[PDB]
Amino acid sequence: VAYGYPSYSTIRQLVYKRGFGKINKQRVPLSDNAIIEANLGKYGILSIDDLIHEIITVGPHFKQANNFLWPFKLSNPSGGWGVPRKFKHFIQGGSFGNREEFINKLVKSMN
Amino acid sequence: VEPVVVIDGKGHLVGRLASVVAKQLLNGQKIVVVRAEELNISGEFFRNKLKYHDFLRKATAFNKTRGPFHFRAPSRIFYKALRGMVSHKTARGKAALERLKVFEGIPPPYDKKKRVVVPQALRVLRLKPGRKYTTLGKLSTSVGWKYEDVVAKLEAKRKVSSAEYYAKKRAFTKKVASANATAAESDVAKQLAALGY
Amino acid sequence: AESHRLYVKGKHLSYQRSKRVNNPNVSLIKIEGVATPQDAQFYLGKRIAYVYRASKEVRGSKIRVMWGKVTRTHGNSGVVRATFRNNLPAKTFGASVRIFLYPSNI
Amino acid sequence: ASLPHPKIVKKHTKKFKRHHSDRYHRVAENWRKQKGIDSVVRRRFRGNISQPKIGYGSNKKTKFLSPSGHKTFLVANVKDLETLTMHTKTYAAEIAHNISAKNRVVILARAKALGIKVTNPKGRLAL
Amino acid sequence: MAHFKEYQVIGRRLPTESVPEPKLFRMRIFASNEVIAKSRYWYFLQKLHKVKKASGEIVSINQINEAHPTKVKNFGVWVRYDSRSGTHNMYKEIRDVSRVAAVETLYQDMAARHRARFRSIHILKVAEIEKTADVKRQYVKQFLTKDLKFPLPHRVQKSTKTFSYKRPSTFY
Amino acid sequence: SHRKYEAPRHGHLGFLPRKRAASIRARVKAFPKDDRSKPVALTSFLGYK
RNA sequence: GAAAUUGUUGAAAGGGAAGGGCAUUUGAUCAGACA
RNA sequence: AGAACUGGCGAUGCGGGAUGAACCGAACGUAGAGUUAAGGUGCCGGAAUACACGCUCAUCAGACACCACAAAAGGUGUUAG
RNA sequence: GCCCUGAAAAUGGAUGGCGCUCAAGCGUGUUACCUAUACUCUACCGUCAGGGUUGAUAUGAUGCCCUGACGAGUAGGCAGGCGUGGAGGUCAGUGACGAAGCCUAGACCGUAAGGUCGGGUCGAACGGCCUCUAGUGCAGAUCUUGGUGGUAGUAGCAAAUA
RNA sequence: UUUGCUCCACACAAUAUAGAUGGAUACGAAUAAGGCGUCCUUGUGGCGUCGCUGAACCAUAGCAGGCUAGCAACGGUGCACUUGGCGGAAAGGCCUUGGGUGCUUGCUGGCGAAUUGCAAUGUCAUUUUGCGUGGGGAUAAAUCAUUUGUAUACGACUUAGA
Ligand SMILES: [Mg+2]
Ligand SMILES: [Mg+2]
Ligand SMILES: [Mg+2]
Ligand SMILES: [Mg+2]
Ligand SMILES: [Mg+2]
Ligand SMILES: [Mg+2]
Ligand SMILES: [Mg+2]
Ligand SMILES: [Mg+2]
Ligand SMILES: [Mg+2]
Ligand SMILES: [Mg+2]
Ligand SMILES: [Mg+2]
Ligand SMILES: [Mg+2]
Ligand SMILES: [Mg+2]
Ligand SMILES: [Mg+2]
Ligand SMILES: [Mg+2]
Ligand SMILES: [Mg+2]
Ligand SMILES: [Mg+2]
Ligand SMILES: [Mg+2]
Ligand SMILES: [Mg+2]
Ligand SMILES: [Mg+2]
Ligand SMILES: [Mg+2]
Ligand SMILES: [Mg+2]
Ligand SMILES: [Mg+2]
Ligand SMILES: [Mg+2]
Ligand SMILES: [Mg+2]
Ligand SMILES: [Mg+2]
Ligand SMILES: [Mg+2]
Ligand SMILES: [Mg+2]
Ligand SMILES: [Mg+2]
Ligand SMILES: [Mg+2]
Ligand SMILES: [Mg+2]
Ligand SMILES: [Mg+2]
Ligand SMILES: [Mg+2]
Ligand SMILES: [Mg+2]
Ligand SMILES: [Mg+2]
Ligand SMILES: [Mg+2]
Ligand SMILES: [Mg+2]
Ligand SMILES: [Mg+2]
Ligand SMILES: [Mg+2]
Ligand SMILES: [Mg+2]
Ligand SMILES: [Mg+2]
Ligand SMILES: [Mg+2]
Ligand SMILES: [Mg+2]
Ligand SMILES: [Mg+2]
Ligand SMILES: [Mg+2]
Ligand SMILES: [Mg+2]
Ligand SMILES: [Mg+2]
Ligand SMILES: [Mg+2]
Repeated sequence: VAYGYPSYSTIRQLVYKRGFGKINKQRVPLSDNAIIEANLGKYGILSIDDLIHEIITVGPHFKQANNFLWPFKLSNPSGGWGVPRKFKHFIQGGSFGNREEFINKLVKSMN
Repeated sequence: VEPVVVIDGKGHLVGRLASVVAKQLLNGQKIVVVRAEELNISGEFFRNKLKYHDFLRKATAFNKTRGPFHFRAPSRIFYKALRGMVSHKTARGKAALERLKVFEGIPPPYDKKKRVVVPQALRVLRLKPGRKYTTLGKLSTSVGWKYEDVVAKLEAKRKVSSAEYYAKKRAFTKKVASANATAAESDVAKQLAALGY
Repeated sequence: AESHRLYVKGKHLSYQRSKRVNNPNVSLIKIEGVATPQDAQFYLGKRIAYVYRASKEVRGSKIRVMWGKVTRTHGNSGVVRATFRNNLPAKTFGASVRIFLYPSNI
Repeated sequence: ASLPHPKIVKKHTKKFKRHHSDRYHRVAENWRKQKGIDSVVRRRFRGNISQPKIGYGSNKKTKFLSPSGHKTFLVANVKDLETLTMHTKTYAAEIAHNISAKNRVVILARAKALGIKVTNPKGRLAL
Repeated sequence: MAHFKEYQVIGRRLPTESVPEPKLFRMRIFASNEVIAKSRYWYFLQKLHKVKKASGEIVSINQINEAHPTKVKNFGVWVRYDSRSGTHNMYKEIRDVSRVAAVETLYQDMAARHRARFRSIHILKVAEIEKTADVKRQYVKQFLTKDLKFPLPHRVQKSTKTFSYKRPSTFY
Repeated sequence: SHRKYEAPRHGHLGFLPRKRAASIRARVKAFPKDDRSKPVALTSFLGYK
């Protein structure tokens, strides 16, 4: 894997563009706030941004909030990976492991 | 750019001339190469002498006719370096090879035509000064090419007539620069200046 | 006058391809005097014509044309990818091709 | 004059011929799947023929439609032909191969009368 | 490892109720980003004190910019580098405008002359050589002579098209 | 393995191919070097055996 | 009155096999659909 | 030749390693556009005869994992310690 | 460190080839670029799943409509289908104004097994659908019988006096 | 063998085409050095100047480039001619003289252009061949068979024959 600390920006742009809910499985896109309130209203959370807030703040309901989101399916990065070999660690000049705040430039090129 | 491109072979590194010549024909650009005997290979004469003899011992054991053919002429040493860079068993490759001619010296029509140069194959531009190199005509006459002397004879004659030619020409563009001087300071001239000319 | 030409001259180089497999739906064009990607962004979407000859007259001409458009740039040397109404014959690798100045943006 | 339909995409227009049906005469072109252990075709090695598979199945919208846009319906006689009476924009009648000549003039005639299209009108026509 | 930056990195030894406010050690670290530099910091601290990143904390991370980035400086460098057959200390001298530029061509040199990849080298010390004639290495001393001048003979101009109509001139 | 007794080959490889000649009149493949100080006369003659 | 296989006629291709896949040029041939 | 844990091949094509059951990448419905992986970009051959600092001149130089071998021991060749 | 010596095998030959020497070599850095049946978005086919829908007065309830996810495969299992001989039913089916069969780099439908038509040839029978039934589908088995090639106008037709 | 062959002229007809679309635009030689201009003491000389790319140079306006007038120049260029000269590496092309004639956008005028409908290469190149016509020119050989034996398995070779 590759992972790091997402900024509010990349969470906002993950949910807006690629965010989908799990409703009776079925992976429904979140194109209207009424879908979210319908299945997350129980916890608060009636808007797409309520979701985003409950995520980045690591809310009391983060478990239900986050599991509601279908796994984001990103494309390969657009600027490429910046590395000649992916399967070493970031520190080693590869792509994997925790790259910290640099997870944003990657994820943004994959979103 | 031009229908046919004539390349003075003189002063060029064989594998870097062949490399660009190959790509040009494959893009449909006719090329003729002159003075392949003044072509250069990197490394001292002895190395490329041995290297040629390594090439020279490969032959079909049961019949030396079917086997690899060893062409001694500097042009053909070049055309071999070229052909290896073209897929010459495709029809597309035979096509491209046919846009090529290689010549020892500068025979007719090409002598009065202009020949050009390939800076990325130019020996003086690429070799570190102080490396040792080879001349194709030396190497070829070593391996049996018969004609170095006749070529050098004809050339030095051709080289003398082309100096007559040039002498006249430098003497005509002396006048053209003179008549161009009176026209300077006129209105036509001053306006062209402002417009970049 | 003597020169009537309204197009830039071009060369049909290759199909798009890997080492060992080619995709005929994309052709690779070389545009005379365009040496960089940046230069070749001018030609994106200009219409390309391959103009050949033939024995049978059809509409009264013995001259036929395959049409297409520049699509994206290719590599760092200003070579260009294009797609054609029908794919180009592959005997035309190294054949000449014309890039017109329309659709015009100047 | 047929019911409007989305563009008809055929998706593999090339007949699927049996492997080596061209190599030996005794192998007919009729598709047969390779069960051999080693066989290139069964293993899908790049450069070989492709086998029929369910990805090639045609759009449920345009399936069975012939170029005009009507499904074709086999017709042995007028009573048959008349089954299409309310369907002229959907089905076309094809006359059976063994219908005689004097009987096909009757069926064209009634089809002309009914607005029913016939896919092989010229068959056995005295000309 | 890349174009380099220099990093003050400060970390300590996690607090314990019995030992709050532990001892705070700094290192300067050449790295291409702050993630390598922290890994690199912890790499050396485990080579000196009893700590590992798990039991410890990074207190602060700060980039250090060259104090006089347009002034040419003579740098002596101090390096420990593993080789194939054994490990050896070294001292090289580098003439350049920033500690970061210096470290860049050090690593390049250790790779070209001694085949040392980034993992083998340790930077022991880099410091400005203050008085000249504390320059000890002849390849730098060459460049300190008064009223220095040199030509650049045999000039080679990059051609922009496959053919040329003239014939080159290496003149300069 | 190897031979078992060394012996020279049979015939001269320099005389191949052992085919028939292009014509009855064998060709003069080389002429004497030329000294142009001397008078001019022929370098070869013709006759029957 | 099939097939292997053969003669003729017509067409076409052939630098140490032939046959095959994707694609297009050219030639030949053909369906449908305009109104 | 014989065991252990996992992963493969067998039963499996696809990109790469020229070539190759097992390596790397990635696992297959029919297709379009885009982005990539491993691997590459002088010419063969798609893609910089790109940029940068050094090193190396071999009268059998060298050139990328698995991999298609080379050792002790030497050199007043040259480089840096 | 690189280079050189150390360093000997059998057909001619392989950094894949050509060739490369401030590299097109070795170490290291930085960008750009190329392209997998993989990733992202879309269309279409199929599989599985979740919903919705018997209200007449038209045509499918194993149906119709919405939505999501998935798709490699030997041995092997199951499923839905295609094609043959014959049997019950039926379409008051096709046909001497031409059944069946055979031929056809002519046409159309199906992913496919296959189906359909035209033209030619032909001469007496034959098909669709719901069901029954099995001596029911061939490329192989040094398979059975029959037919036929290349080999090839080739080996050869030369003992015993003419 | 039914008036054939060849070179030049144009014509209709075909068949091509590895890919016309302003111009392939001529020293040599060196590169840790040169080109050019000028001067002289003619040199491995003095002095000046230039490069740092052909991004140049030449050509380029006119129905794809029509029909016409004039002036200034005496220049430019196309064509067919004619004078003299050079080129054999594959010379097959280069130069020079002199008339003729076309154009000239060097400058100033008169007229034309539309409807090809808002783009659809919008057809302007050069290959080979065949068929008549009439402007020059020319009127053979080879093979079979026969024959020799300097040859030969058969072909082939080498002879001979009005
Ligand atoms: Mg970008
Ligand atoms: Mg990109
Ligand atoms: Mg790599
Ligand atoms: Mg994106
Ligand atoms: Mg097998
Ligand atoms: Mg197997
Ligand atoms: Mg012996
Ligand atoms: Mg009979
Ligand atoms: Mg085929
Ligand atoms: Mg029709
Ligand atoms: Mg029609
Ligand atoms: Mg494994
Ligand atoms: Mg097994
Ligand atoms: Mg397996
Ligand atoms: Mg696999
Ligand atoms: Mg290998
Ligand atoms: Mg492989
Ligand atoms: Mg691994
Ligand atoms: Mg090659
Ligand atoms: Mg390329
Ligand atoms: Mg290595
Ligand atoms: Mg290793
Ligand atoms: Mg040493
Ligand atoms: Mg390479
Ligand atoms: Mg490198
Ligand atoms: Mg796909
Ligand atoms: Mg499956
Ligand atoms: Mg089915
Ligand atoms: Mg059935
Ligand atoms: Mg039957
Ligand atoms: Mg057939
Ligand atoms: Mg039909
Ligand atoms: Mg019949
Ligand atoms: Mg009867
Ligand atoms: Mg049944
Ligand atoms: Mg049976
Ligand atoms: Mg059988
Ligand atoms: Mg068999
Ligand atoms: Mg079988
Ligand atoms: Mg049999
Ligand atoms: Mg006989
Ligand atoms: Mg016999
Ligand atoms: Mg006998
Ligand atoms: Mg007898
Ligand atoms: Mg002088
Ligand atoms: Mg001077
Ligand atoms: Mg004149
Ligand atoms: Mg003009």
